[PDB]
Amino acid sequence: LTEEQIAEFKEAFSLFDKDGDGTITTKELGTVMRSLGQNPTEAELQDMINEVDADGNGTIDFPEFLTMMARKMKDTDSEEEIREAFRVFDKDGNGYISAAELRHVMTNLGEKLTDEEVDEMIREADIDGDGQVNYEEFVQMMTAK
Amino acid sequence: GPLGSQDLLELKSVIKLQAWWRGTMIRREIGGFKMPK
Repeated sequence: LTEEQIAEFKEAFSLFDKDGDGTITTKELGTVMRSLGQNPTEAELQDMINEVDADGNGTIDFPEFLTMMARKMKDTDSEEEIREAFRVFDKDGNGYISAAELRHVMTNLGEKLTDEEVDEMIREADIDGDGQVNYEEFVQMMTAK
Repeated sequence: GPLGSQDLLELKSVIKLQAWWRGTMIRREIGGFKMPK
């Protein structure tokens, strides 16, 4: 990545480096990567943590962090990828999913969301307050700068 | 044997949504999360 970009990863990394020793820890890794646009799964995050912990020390320096950020990095049109994933659950194929159904699948399949996590999703997704989620508009709003 | 088509698609797709939602709450400071100063 560009010098400007790496400076951006470094700025983020350094924000979570509590005492300026040039390391963060496994307890900050997910948050830093997310803050920079990554969406690791829970299993992926745990495996990156396991990599760090392989030597029984839980700290991560900047080159190690860049290595983990870059590894199998896969660019796409992210908003579209997410819209497509929602479309899988659009059972009547109409651009909408009910708030109840979205809550159900998000908490009963896969890396299930906690009640706190899904409560926020539904609060953000149903902007017309009508029990329905227009997922294209939801993803647009969540991707805005 | 394998999952059926829709069940496999749903498994793959819900995990994408979960991971994206967890990332989104950090980026947008939703649900109590705030970046360090």
